[PDB]
Amino acid sequence: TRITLPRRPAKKIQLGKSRPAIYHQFNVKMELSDGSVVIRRSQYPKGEIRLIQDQRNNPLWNPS
Amino acid sequence: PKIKVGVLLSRIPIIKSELNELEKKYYEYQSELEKRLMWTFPAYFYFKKGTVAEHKFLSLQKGPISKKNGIWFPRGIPDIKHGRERSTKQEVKLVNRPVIPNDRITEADRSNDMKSLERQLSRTLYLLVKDTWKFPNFDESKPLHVHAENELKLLSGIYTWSVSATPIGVFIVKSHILAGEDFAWLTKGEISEYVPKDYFNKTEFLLAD
Amino acid sequence: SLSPLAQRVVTQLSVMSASRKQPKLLKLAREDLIKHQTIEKCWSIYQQQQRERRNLQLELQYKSIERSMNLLQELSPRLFEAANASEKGKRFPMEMKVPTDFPPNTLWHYNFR
Amino acid sequence: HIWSDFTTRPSSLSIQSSKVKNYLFQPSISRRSNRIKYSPPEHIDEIFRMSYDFLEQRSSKFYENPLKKDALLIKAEINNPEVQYNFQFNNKLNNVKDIIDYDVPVYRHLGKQHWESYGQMLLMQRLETLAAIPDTLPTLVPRAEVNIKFPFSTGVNKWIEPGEFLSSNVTSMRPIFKIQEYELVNVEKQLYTVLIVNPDVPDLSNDSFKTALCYGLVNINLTYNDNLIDPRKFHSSNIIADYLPPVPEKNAGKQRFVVWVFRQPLIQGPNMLEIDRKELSRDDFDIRQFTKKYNLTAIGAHIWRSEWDAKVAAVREKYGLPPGRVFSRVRR
Amino acid sequence: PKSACSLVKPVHHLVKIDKSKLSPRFPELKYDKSDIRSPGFKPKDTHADRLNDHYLNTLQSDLLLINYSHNAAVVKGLKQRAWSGDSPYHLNRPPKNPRGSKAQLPDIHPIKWSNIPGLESVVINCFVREARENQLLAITAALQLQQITGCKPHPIFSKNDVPTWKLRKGHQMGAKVELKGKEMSQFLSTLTEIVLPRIREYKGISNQSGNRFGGISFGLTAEDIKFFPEIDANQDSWPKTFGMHININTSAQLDYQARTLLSGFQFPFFGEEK
Amino acid sequence: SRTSMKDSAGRRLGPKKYEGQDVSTGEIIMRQRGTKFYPGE
RNA sequence: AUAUAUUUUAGUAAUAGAUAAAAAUAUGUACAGUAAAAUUGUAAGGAAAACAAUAAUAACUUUCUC
Ligand SMILES: [Mg+2]
Repeated sequence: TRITLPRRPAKKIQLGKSRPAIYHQFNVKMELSDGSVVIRRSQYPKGEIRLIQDQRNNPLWNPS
Repeated sequence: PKIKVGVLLSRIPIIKSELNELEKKYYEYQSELEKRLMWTFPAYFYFKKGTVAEHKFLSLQKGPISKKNGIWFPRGIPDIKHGRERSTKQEVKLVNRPVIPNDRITEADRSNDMKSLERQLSRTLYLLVKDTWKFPNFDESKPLHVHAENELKLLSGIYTWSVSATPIGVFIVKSHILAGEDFAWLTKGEISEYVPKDYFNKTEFLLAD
Repeated sequence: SLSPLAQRVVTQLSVMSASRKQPKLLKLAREDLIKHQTIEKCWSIYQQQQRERRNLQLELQYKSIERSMNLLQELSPRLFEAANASEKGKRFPMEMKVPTDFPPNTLWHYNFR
Repeated sequence: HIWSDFTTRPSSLSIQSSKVKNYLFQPSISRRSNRIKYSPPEHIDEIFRMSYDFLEQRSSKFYENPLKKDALLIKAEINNPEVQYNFQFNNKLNNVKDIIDYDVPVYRHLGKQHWESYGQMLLMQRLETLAAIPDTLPTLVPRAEVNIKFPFSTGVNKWIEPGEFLSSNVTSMRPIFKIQEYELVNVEKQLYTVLIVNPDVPDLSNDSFKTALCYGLVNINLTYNDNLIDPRKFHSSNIIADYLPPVPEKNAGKQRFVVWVFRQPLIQGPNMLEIDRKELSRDDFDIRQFTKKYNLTAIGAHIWRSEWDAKVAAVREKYGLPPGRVFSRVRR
Repeated sequence: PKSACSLVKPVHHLVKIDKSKLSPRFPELKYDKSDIRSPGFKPKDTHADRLNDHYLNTLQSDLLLINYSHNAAVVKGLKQRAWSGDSPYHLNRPPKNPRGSKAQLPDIHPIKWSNIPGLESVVINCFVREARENQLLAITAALQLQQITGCKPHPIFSKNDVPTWKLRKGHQMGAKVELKGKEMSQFLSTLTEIVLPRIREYKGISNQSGNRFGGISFGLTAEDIKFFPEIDANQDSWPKTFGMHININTSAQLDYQARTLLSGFQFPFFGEEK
Repeated sequence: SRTSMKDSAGRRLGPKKYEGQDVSTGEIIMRQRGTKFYPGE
């Protein structure tokens, strides 16, 4: 009943030849509720994302 | 001695600070390095192998020059794997609306308003008052910080927050603004010109960058 | 061989693995390498300087605070006591946001409450 | 722009190859195809220039008693790319004056650092494992490298790795030392001594061993760049015990030959010392005692070890020694 | 093998000896992990960490100010107690475990310029429990984690056995990721600007959630994970999502300080009274 | 097993050669379970 | 833009660290490191799944700085 992916013989990573994980990322533009844009490095392929529900419109983060 | 309750009301910067040139260059270099060393973009996961979006994505991209037996490749033979030349850096092109950022220079445009908060956005500002001229001095039943807060609240009608009851310096309180003889706002460098040297020396370490 | 779900899982796994995705490690000419090293050193030095600056500033501030406390206790004892009152539950404004990359539509708020 | 100037600053602080310098300032990989293939990282130029400017400024700022001054100089220089290039990518052993001057303090410092990184450690390990130190001379604190060579016999060229086995052929004639000093010491007035001792020759009376002094030089003058102790330099007045080769007796273990280097005690000119060349017993020899007598401070050491072989008899004959004893194979 | 008897022979020098350097076996390993020559190289300061900048400029000074009590000296916590020498049996006896607890506790140092509270590290552990049955779930969880963060997670295996729940040792279940430096800052920003706000009924972190030596923790349900950018952009791709715990380690000596620090970074602690 | 009645013999371990005593290469000096004594010079 | 030929990729599968108390290798050597409990916490999660945190820096070296 245990559903698994039965492993292959893994690859031997020699000592000294281990290369660190540098995942492919993009410099994404994040637009908040208001006009404030903020840059973040993200792994998903998209240049721009505007947001509807954010901290800037939520009453908990701002009593104005 | 008489107890004069100082206040250095500060405006906290609202955007990431403007970099140095050298720093910027370094950052660019680092980015380039990262790009060179980055893994391949695994398009096969994000985009499906018979989708319209996927097709569109493909259309933007240009492939790598593969190898064919009989030709000279004087820049090394193309070591291509998973749709990328391993040799070199690899890049990827990309209501619905293009996100255009707001300009980081309204103060510059103004070129005048020293009594304005929307001035140097990426710099820490400090309130300063005229009489030499200096920080809002205010002259014993109440706690000190609270008293200071009360005193300045009356002059406008603004919204501040005291960081703590603990004072600094000669008794000066710190506080942070959140709402809107001279009401003057300045950066840490600008203040040096607008004030006596001795005074500056006394309170130089307070005024942050 | 494998169910569609299994295939999907495999794909997901791959997305994380370094299998076939990682490029060849960058080599460098000796001179280039040297240059890089120099740059790195410079950067490190700069960072250290910055740290010192900030640290120094902090120290100065602390000293100032101490001085104030000393003065205050001598002068107005009640006031000093009040100042001391421990801020065990103090909590930052919340309206006092974190600096963004680019500024908002309304570059500051005037009215409140 | 202090690193561009070369008035007071020695000429060694620059890269002597012009092309390389040019490349650095705005390559070396010889082959044309390879060069074509090569692709450097982006934005290296401007950033590099900026870095250089920064470091140059720092150096200038730094620039202004002797040891302190030397230290300051070293601090000022180290970050110079040119100097780094010179040190890293040119040979430190058989040094070449203009490329790397050990007269120059920065280079010396770098050399010391390099030594600390590996060779020194290796030497220490060899000393400890083979029981060179506690057996002959209580301890040492590295100070200076000492590389030996046996050029005359055979004719080949090789720096001996510490704790090696040398054939009797190889160690038939005397060795050459290179005592690479560091640590801002005087050069005119400072003299050195060198002693090749072997502590494990069979004492039959006690049943233990006794230590023989097989080669002894005293009052040698050294220089930071010029430190090869060849028969050119020392003269016959400086030899207290002339070279005797390793001639291990059969089944007398592996005899450890451990070369010690000491610096003289310092009092106007070069201070010498007599050492009663005749009186000093070389066949059985107390190193510690000797040191105590003349107040030496052992700076550096090296070591090798010899075993019996067919060749040793011939060597003995050549040197005009006895035929050599033979011992039972059992450690009874 | 004859011996079976560990006994290091003492040396006759103060030279340290890093054996690895005398061996030529792993020539790539000889260089540092940040030296360009090493295959283990990766760039560190790719860009500027905005959150860190904020902390440095604005927050650190504030923290220094607020925490400052007047002449507060160390209130060194409960330690192992030495034995009173009123009897000969005490002589070679091990000390008494701390009056309060079994474990020994650290000294609380006063908050000066040298040791201001700061963010040290953020650990995320997503122990998908349904992975006892299906092992692919674990993989999916790990992928999700990776997507969220941008740095390789590590598998979480079931360390214990228990019959009541279907749990057996040696079973991959969930993923754990250690976030540090700029990456961690980025993650925190994402949490604060986007996720925590968007979550429907969130009243903020609980004030009782203090580790007590300046560590804070909180959960996220399986629903809230959809609100992350890397998942929200493709809901088609993520059918199952897995809840997670988030632990935040700080340079704070005490929990209250840590929570104050966190508040500076826009963390609502309206969950309770301390 | 109403009665027990099983046991092994004593192992005769201990010091077999005492301070001051002249050994010869090979002579056993101490027998022991574990190292209550460690090998010296 | 589109057609033909020839090749190149896609078989997507983990650890990326001399890994360090989940499983799997029980004999050699070489190099390295520390366990457990208890307590305080955290989506489902509790008596009992996972993760985090929990002893002192006197002296020393290098680096940056008044
Ligand atoms: Mg028995």
